Amino acid sequence: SWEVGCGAPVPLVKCDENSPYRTITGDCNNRRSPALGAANRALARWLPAEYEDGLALPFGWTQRKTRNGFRVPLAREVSNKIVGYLDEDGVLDQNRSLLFMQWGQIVDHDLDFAPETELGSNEHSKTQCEEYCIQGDNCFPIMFPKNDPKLKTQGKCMPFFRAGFVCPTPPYQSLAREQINAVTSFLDASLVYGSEPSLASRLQNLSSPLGLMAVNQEAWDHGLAYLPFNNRKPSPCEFINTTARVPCFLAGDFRASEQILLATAHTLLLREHNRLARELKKLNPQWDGEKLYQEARKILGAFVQIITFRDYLPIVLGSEMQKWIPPYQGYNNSVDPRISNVFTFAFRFGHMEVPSTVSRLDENYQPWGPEAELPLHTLFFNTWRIIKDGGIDPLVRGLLAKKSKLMNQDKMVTSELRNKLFQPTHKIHGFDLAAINLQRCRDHGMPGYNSWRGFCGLSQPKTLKGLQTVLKNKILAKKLMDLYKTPDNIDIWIGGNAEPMVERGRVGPLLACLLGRQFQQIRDGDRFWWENPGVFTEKQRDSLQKMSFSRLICDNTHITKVPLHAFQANNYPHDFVDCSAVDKLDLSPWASREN
Ligand code: HEM
Ligand SMILES: *[C@@H]1O[C@H](CO)[C@@H](O[C@@H]2O[C@H](CO)[C@@H](O[C@H]3O[C@H](CO)[C@@H](O)[C@H](O)[C@@H]3O)[C@H](O)[C@H]2NC(C)=O)[C@H](O)[C@H]1NC(C)=O
Ligand SMILES: *[C@@H]1O[C@H](CO)[C@@H](O[C@@H]2O[C@H](CO)[C@@H](O[C@H]3O[C@H](CO)[C@@H](O)[C@H](O)[C@@H]3O)[C@H](O)[C@H]2NC(C)=O)[C@H](O)[C@H]1NC(C)=O
Ligand SMILES: *[C@@H]1O[C@H](CO)[C@@H](O[C@@H]2O[C@H](CO)[C@@H](O)[C@H](O)[C@H]2NC(C)=O)[C@H](O)[C@H]1NC(C)=O
Ligand SMILES: *[C@@H]1O[C@H](CO)[C@@H](O[C@@H]2O[C@H](CO)[C@@H](O)[C@H](O)[C@H]2NC(C)=O)[C@H](O)[C@H]1NC(C)=O
Ligand SMILES: [Ca+2]
Repeated sequence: SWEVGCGAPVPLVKCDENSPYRTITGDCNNRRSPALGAANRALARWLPAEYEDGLALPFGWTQRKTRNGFRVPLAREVSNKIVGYLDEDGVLDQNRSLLFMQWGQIVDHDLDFAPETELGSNEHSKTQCEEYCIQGDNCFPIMFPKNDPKLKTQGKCMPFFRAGFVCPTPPYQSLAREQINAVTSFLDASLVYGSEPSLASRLQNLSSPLGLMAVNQEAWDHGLAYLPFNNRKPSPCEFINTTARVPCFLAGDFRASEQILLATAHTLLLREHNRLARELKKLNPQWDGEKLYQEARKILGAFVQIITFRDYLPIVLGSEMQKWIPPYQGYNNSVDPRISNVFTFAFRFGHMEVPSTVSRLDENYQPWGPEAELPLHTLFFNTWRIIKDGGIDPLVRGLLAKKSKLMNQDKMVTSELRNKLFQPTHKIHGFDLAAINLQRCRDHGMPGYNSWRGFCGLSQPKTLKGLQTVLKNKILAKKLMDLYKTPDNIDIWIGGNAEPMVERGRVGPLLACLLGRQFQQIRDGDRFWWENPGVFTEKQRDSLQKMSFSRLICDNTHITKVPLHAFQANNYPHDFVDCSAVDKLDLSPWASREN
């Protein structure tokens, strides 16, 4: 017995079989088991879920049931006590560009999404939850602690709605609650093309057979493209400045306009597609609307994979890279490519990497104008700033010249995300990403810190002093222990991120294991991995290794000076070489001789 069946509410179709192109939904990747890795199926479970009532109610819900004989602390008090700080000076990561943070978020959005539950295209629950903090059904309010300033000016709580879950929607039972992943598990650039057939089509330029992706028709950027605007009303990017009224952008992933430096990357990517498609059409003039589309689309997914495995992972895992992700050896059809529920929390380490301001630089990399640097919190759902204040360039240069925040145990998440986050549904810039992350662990039913330590074959501290040694911090260890009473109860997000960093890495032992594990699996489990023999020819592969994030900027914006290594901290102008000195992608191996 297994319950095996539940293959209900999800998009299904026919396996094109032998087709050299991925499906949009990720179906048909694994032949013997066609729905592994597909958008709209449950997050995988590496360990059984731990819910309050065994089946679905999160810990903290019933105000009188303990977890291990103890009351779990309030998300927001774990925030106020451990995650907060006030001094931004000293905080910058001395050897990582602001693009280090930015790439983690693009990869993240390619791999996982647990959407909120709706049940109201009008309903008093999307307002009985915000107005009265009444816990009930999918309303699971983040209550304020006594002494939280936010009591004085905001209300009794921050509203929060539980995540969606497989099988039906309505009030549900039987099995443990399993959250949905609305995105494909494969590094396949789903964030650019969509994970659904319908959204995928809307995105395309289908008025002409050049296989181009739709581009905004209302605004231009020095004759270079922007993403289309969204039909969607109401529109939070609009609500952010009623005078400007500039809507959010339409991309293959819905979160694209969360912040300005993420809308920027989306737009460098769309631009890469269209570029690829024109170039390809020149070489092979008989190719197709569809054929141009898929071929450019296959080059792009190779891109996201190569920069990810070659440039970004080696510097997150550090010395632990070799031990979790060994060198590639071929597609293994038994490896399970599905993104695990815990990964979507482990991958939240990047939160502690976001700094507090965003800069715009002019052509010599000098402060563009008088209001160059801005508080991150005015940039949530802000598109009016790209469109009406210089477009993309001034904002890509800041990504190469400025630095990510460094995780630090006494400074974890800047207040910009911690006190001032705009959620695209509600009205204020007053949410807290840290508390939300914690409340979210609980909703998704996560095993505690020791469970995962156990999982990764690392010691499990049971006492103050043990916790002190693992964390190599006396004080942090003391706060955690005062809020939680036992390490067994420490939520994985805050435990994972509290560990000191492995050598040359930017996460700890627990985090290197869960990430390292996930990445090995999605590479080993992907029939379309770029080095998978028979997916690109040997000469195409040789061409694809020369790609770099720098080139991408050269070919797609008017920046003429860039770093060679783009994730490392780089000083202008010593570290900046001219575009000409940067290897170009040689598209000639994609030539198709008819006779
Ligand atoms: C604003 C937000 C960011 C930048 C200023 C930001 C950044 C990151 C980075 C750098 C990540 C990894 C390197 C990363 C991972 C994931 N985040 Fe994201 N994030 C901002 C805002 C949010 C919000 C709001 C959420 C949702 C919180 C919730 O639980 O409802 C959020 C989530 C995630 C996430 C989980 C995705 C999923 O599977 O649902 C990451 C892996 N971020 N962020
Ligand atoms: C800032 O971080 C840089 C990130 O890698 C680092 O430079 C890199 O140092 C590592 C070893 O710590 C080396 O790893 C490389 O080894 C050779 C390149 O010579 C390659 O064959 C490997 O695949 C791998 O890339 C490199 O020597 C170097 N890598 C790069 C990309 O240049 C700097 O040392 C850091 N700066 C400081 C002072 O901390
Ligand atoms: C709402 O969005 C508006 C932009 O679409 C923005 O107003 C704009 O911003 C500044 C003023 O702060 C102006 O920039 C400069 O414009 C002219 C040059 O042509 C100068 O002479 C001015 O002195 C000024 O420095 C924009 O022109 C201005 N535009 C309009 C129509 O008001 C608002 O700032 C946004 N408000 C919020 C709350 O974010
Ligand atoms: C779809 O593609 C066509 C072909 O590129 C676009 O039409 C061109 O767009 C630009 C900007 O308006 C102009 O040079 C011409 O108006 C068009 N040129 C040709 C060859 O006709 C069209 O804008 C694209 N549509 C969308 C929605 O992005
Ligand atoms: C592909 O990976 C699978 C999945 O882990 C491997 O299957 C294992 O086979 C080994 C022998 O090498 C056994 O020790 C394990 O108990 C098996 N585990 C599972 C989960 O099946 C397998 O090693 C790999 N196959 C190839 C040819 O690389
Ligand atoms: Ca994907």
